Amino acid sequence: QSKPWNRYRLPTTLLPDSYNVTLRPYLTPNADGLYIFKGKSIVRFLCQEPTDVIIIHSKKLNYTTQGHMVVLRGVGDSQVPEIDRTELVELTEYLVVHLKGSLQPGHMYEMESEFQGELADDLAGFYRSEYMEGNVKKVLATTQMQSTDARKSFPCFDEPAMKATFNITLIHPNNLTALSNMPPKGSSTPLAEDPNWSVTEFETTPVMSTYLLAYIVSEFQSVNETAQNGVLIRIWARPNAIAEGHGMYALNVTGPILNFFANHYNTSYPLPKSDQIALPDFNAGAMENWGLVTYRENALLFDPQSSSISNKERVVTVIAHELAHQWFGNLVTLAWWNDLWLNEGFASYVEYLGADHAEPTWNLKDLIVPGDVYRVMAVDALASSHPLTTPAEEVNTPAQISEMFDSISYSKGASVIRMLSNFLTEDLFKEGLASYLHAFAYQNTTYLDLWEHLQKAVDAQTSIRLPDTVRAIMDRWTLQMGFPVITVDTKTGNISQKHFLLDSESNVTRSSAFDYLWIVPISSIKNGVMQDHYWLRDVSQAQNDLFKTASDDWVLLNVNVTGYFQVNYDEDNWRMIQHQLQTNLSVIPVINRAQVIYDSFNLATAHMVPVTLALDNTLFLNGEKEYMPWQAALSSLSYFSLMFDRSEVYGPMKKYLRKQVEPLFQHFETLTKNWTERPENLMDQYSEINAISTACSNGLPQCENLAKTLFDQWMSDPENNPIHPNLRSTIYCNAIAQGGQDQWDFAWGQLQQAQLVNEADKLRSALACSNEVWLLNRYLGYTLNPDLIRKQDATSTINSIASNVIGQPLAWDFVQSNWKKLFQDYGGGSFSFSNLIQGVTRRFSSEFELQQLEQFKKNNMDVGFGSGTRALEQALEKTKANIKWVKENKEVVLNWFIEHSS
Ligand SMILES: *[C@@H]1O[C@H](CO)[C@@H](O[C@@H]2O[C@H](CO)[C@@H](O[C@@H]3O[C@H](CO)[C@@H](O)[C@H](O)[C@H]3NC(C)=O)[C@H](O)[C@H]2NC(C)=O)[C@H](O)[C@H]1NC(C)=O
Ligand SMILES: *[C@@H]1O[C@H](CO)[C@@H](O[C@@H]2O[C@H](CO)[C@@H](O[C@@H]3O[C@H](CO)[C@@H](O)[C@H](O)[C@H]3NC(C)=O)[C@H](O)[C@H]2NC(C)=O)[C@H](O)[C@H]1NC(C)=O
Ligand SMILES: *[C@@H]1O[C@H](CO)[C@@H](O[C@@H]2O[C@H](CO)[C@@H](O[C@@H]3O[C@H](CO)[C@@H](O)[C@H](O)[C@H]3NC(C)=O)[C@H](O)[C@H]2NC(C)=O)[C@H](O)[C@H]1NC(C)=O
Ligand SMILES: *[C@@H]1O[C@H](CO)[C@@H](O[C@@H]2O[C@H](CO)[C@@H](O)[C@H](O)[C@H]2NC(C)=O)[C@H](O)[C@H]1NC(C)=O
Ligand SMILES: *[C@@H]1O[C@H](CO)[C@@H](O[C@@H]2O[C@H](CO)[C@@H](O)[C@H](O)[C@H]2NC(C)=O)[C@H](O)[C@H]1NC(C)=O
Ligand SMILES: *[C@@H]1O[C@H](CO)[C@@H](O[C@@H]2O[C@H](CO)[C@@H](O)[C@H](O)[C@H]2NC(C)=O)[C@H](O)[C@H]1NC(C)=O
Ligand SMILES: *[C@@H]1O[C@H](CO)[C@@H](O[C@@H]2O[C@H](CO)[C@@H](O)[C@H](O)[C@H]2NC(C)=O)[C@H](O)[C@H]1NC(C)=O
Ligand SMILES: *[C@@H]1O[C@H](CO)[C@@H](O[C@@H]2O[C@H](CO)[C@@H](O)[C@H](O)[C@H]2NC(C)=O)[C@H](O)[C@H]1NC(C)=O
Ligand SMILES: *[C@@H]1O[C@H](CO)[C@@H](O[C@@H]2O[C@H](CO)[C@@H](O)[C@H](O)[C@H]2NC(C)=O)[C@H](O)[C@H]1NC(C)=O
Ligand SMILES: *[C@@H]1O[C@H](CO)[C@@H](O)[C@H](O)[C@H]1NC(C)=O
Ligand SMILES: *[C@@H]1O[C@H](CO)[C@@H](O)[C@H](O)[C@H]1NC(C)=O
Ligand SMILES: N[C@@H](CC(=O)O)C(=O)O
Ligand SMILES: [Zn+2]
Repeated sequence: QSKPWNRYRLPTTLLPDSYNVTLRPYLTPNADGLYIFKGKSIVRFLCQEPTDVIIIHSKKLNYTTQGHMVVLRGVGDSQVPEIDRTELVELTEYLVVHLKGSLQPGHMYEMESEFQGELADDLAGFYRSEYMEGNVKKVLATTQMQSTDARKSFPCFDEPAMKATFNITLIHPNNLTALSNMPPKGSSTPLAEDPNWSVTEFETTPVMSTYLLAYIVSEFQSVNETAQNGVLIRIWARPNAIAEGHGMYALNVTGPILNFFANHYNTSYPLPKSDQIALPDFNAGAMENWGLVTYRENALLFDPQSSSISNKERVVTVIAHELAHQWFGNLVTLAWWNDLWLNEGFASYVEYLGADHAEPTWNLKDLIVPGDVYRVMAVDALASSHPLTTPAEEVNTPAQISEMFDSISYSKGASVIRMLSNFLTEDLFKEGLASYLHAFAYQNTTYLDLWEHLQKAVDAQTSIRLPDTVRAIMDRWTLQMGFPVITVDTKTGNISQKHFLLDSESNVTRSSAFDYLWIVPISSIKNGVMQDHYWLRDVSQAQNDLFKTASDDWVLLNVNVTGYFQVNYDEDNWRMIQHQLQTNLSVIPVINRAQVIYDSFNLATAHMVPVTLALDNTLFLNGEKEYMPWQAALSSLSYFSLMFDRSEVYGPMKKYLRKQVEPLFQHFETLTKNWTERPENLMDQYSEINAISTACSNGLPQCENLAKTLFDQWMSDPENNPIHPNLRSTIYCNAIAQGGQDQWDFAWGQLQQAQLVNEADKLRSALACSNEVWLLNRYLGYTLNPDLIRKQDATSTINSIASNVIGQPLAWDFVQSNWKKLFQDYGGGSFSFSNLIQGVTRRFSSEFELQQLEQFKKNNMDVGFGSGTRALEQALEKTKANIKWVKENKEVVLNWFIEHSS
């Protein structure tokens, strides 16, 4: 029998009731350069089953407790056994307390410890974050427990189902503010031992998981609102950020979002207050700590003067995402990390709903389709994908837990939950969701519990009828990887499903309990009129007259792409859809206008339609005003540009795209009143952004003229930038491309003096658009200078230069030559050799370029490749796939573009 302290999962013999935790960060280094924090904790736990060992999580903590590493007491009049010894077991991250007798069922115990750890700049546990305010380097103390780092801050039963209440106290410099999950109990009091420090106690948390604790000590300030029901809302940030008003947008949307969710969930916001804090360089992006949500600055803050509308959209949706969790995930918590997909999937879906409430004119709900659905299908249409579900007993180690946090969990999770709500109807979905939240509040669940409560709601009504149980249906979508292509022969109405793979030669080796058959909800529209809903059962082939069509009629499946699948038709039906989009595109919903483009390019990749059919599906775009279908085209074609932009194919490609986008350019020229005023709603603003991007990058002279005029205007008056933030990336890029060292040097100056990261990013990126070899090389020569280019930006800047057809060889030459610099920067901060390699080799599509990559590899005899080792193999493999794709497609594609470019 194995010793329990060598098992990764905690015993269930002991369960925590409540913790006191007092943490004291020292924000002044100890002069060997070391920052520490000190802590003291008491955990009260209950014995469920007799045991003579206490096993609790501890990670990178030194114990200074008097006697053993802990002191153990009985609660009330319980006796306690004597401690034999305490030991730390590093591998399974345990503090192990061996006793001289057994704890007794039903008795409670208190275990007290004193400890310290490094306050490292490592974004894990209780950690430090360094940033600049004017001349001074500032340091704050903050937390990130997700997933298994609570134990790095204090000893705890660090699994999500083992919930307890927490009484947090912070000891901090008396001029800093302390924040935690809950409000402070009252005013801070001086630390008696040293009144330069103050003590801030917080109110007891609800019963909650350790991974959701947070506590922060900083100089931060806030903007505030008190909601109608007394809930205090604050946005926290650097003093200078607050004074500039950068917190206002987040404050604006937070109250409406909380309101939306309380109603959506049929459950009151379960806390007295809501803090959200913008942290500089918080690399984890955001974290849903209950009552104190952390964000990277650029995710939470918004500067109206310099920020694009896409920035605004990022803020409202990330807020909606994190706040969603304040019920789903935090109030009701998934019992184990194998079900992370339900938590993160759910939030990734409802973030659109919450944000839509905040910005109801923006049509934000549509964006899940490009943003999650088609995004994740790119990776879920591979043989190397994996099911949403993982057996709980395969997920044990902190590394295994971290692997749960991927595209499949978030984006496919979101996609399938969205499908589920749609086929249930939202009213029904909300009923079951409410039922589930009420039943399990302050406890833990599996995804089976949600299905069960949804089934209850289905069973409690007569209007929605399903072909099987909620569980049986969702099993198809959760227990096996991938999704089907649904193919329709409209001559007969025969409809079929098969597991969709982009690589039609791929072998799937992952077996499925269902033989890769799904139970598929299929909506359809015929001649622009909604049809009865249909379910495809778990069969390869079926027939329904719903999908049978006359010779003039057309049918289209999966309205708004609510279903997690792609659709193919016979060629005749494709043509009728094409004629429709040619003649009155309004008849087909805008999302489906995009779908036709998305699906057909994937189908073409998979050899299920010819590539010319996918291209034909772009022909209608010359009359398309809306964002999504154009985005579908541009996303699908970016690979074509990547493969062909050094080839004879490019001329006709540019020409075709100029033809298509010109009318849209003209449309916006008039609509915007000579570009003086942006379109009102988000989608049209996005469409304008892309139309100007597409026009300019494909050499529409009108756009080229506009870019030069605005950049000239800016250069004559540097303090008054005349370019609207929406348009900056294109206008900067195109204008530097047309210009020489005057435009480049000016933008360089602007970059050096930029105070905002997103404006800096745009400049850095546009600078790569120069058409002068000497400028691009000189620029490369800067990328390794941390005085001129931030290290964290070096590989990014190199990639942007690689992106320039002219900068391709220069960047490639630069990376090969300075490869001897992994052994400066696999020790001096990561880099991402991996993302650098992929970017610079992305274009490679010939035998000759492969012979080059192979020759570059023969620097194996030392330095190696670091964190980018594996991505070098991927480059070699991707190049082979590129060589084969270009040989298959070059002739067909060239002659299509020639034929259609006038
Ligand atoms: C976890 O932390 C809690 C908060 O500090 C502890 O509860 C507090 O204990 C204090 C002292 O033990 C009590 O404060 C005062 O102490 C004097 C001692 O001179 C007592 O007479 C009084 O009971 C008390 N004064 C008042 C006005 O109540 C607090 O009562 C008490 N705070 C509470 C209950 O909210 C917990 O004991 C601690 N848990 C463990 C297991 O140690
Ligand atoms: C938790 O305890 C650890 C083990 O006791 C500490 O790790 C040790 O830190 C020591 C002091 O910081 C290091 O010892 C030496 O430090 C002196 C001056 O401080 C130097 O002369 C030496 O260069 C250095 N020793 C060596 C061998 O280079 C130890 O390196 C180190 N020991 C281990 C086993 O890691 C932690 O610092 C302590 N952490 C906290 C937060 O309290
Ligand atoms: C948080 O919400 C606030 C209230 O809704 C917004 O405050 C609004 O800012 C708008 C943009 O600055 C102002 O609109 C126009 O501002 C120009 C300034 O020169 C004026 O010409 C217009 O008269 C004015 N619009 C109208 C309709 O009068 C609003 O004045 C102002 N609204 C209110 C109620 O104060 C914030 O913009 C918003 N913060 C963010 C970052 O979105
Ligand atoms: C954290 O603080 C809370 C609130 O003061 C403590 O809750 C008290 O628990 C004691 C003994 O368990 C009860 O007699 C009181 O009724 C509780 N008060 C409330 C309002 O619930 C809790 O015990 C503290 N946790 C620890 C570990 O000491
Ligand atoms: C909190 O108090 C400390 C010490 O009085 C201040 O920290 C000093 O700030 C000055 C700039 O005014 C720096 O030159 C010193 O090096 C800082 N000392 C340390 C140890 O960092 C701090 O500015 C005060 N903060 C607030 C918000 O009042
Ligand atoms: C949760 O939903 C319930 C049930 O739909 C809400 O209760 C209804 O509230 C309306 C408000 O006018 C009443 O007319 C209905 O009669 C109520 N129905 C029942 C069964 O009580 C309830 O308000 C919601 N609760 C929260 C906290 O959001
Ligand atoms: C994990 O959640 C389950 C519920 O899904 C908790 O079990 C419930 O506990 C409450 C309060 O003791 C009881 O009223 C219910 O009868 C229980 N339901 C069950 C056992 O199915 C369970 O306590 C949680 N696990 C931990 C370790 O806290
Ligand atoms: C549509 O599906 C039907 C089957 O449901 C196919 O018709 C069958 O084809 C086989 C060919 O060997 C015949 O032996 C069966 O008797 C046919 N069943 C009939 C006519 O009811 C038909 O080929 C399919 N058409 C397609 C996919 O275009
Ligand atoms: C397909 O999605 C579109 C949005 O792209 C939906 O259109 C919205 O419909 C709701 C209610 O019908 C309106 O409140 C919105 O104003 C509509 N927006 C637009 C831009 O039309 C449409 O309802 C969806 N279709 C189906 C069948 O679900
Ligand atoms: C998969 O197996 C078949 C052998 O029948 C082969 O066509 C193919 O080359 C194998 N591997 C891949 C990646 O296609
Ligand atoms: C195109 O169809 C839309 C909606 O289906 C309709 O309202 C409009 O009249 C049609 N336009 C023309 C020119 O027929
Ligand atoms: N739970 C977090 C993960 C993290 O903080 O990295 C998110 O999905 O934003
Ligand atoms: Zn999340």
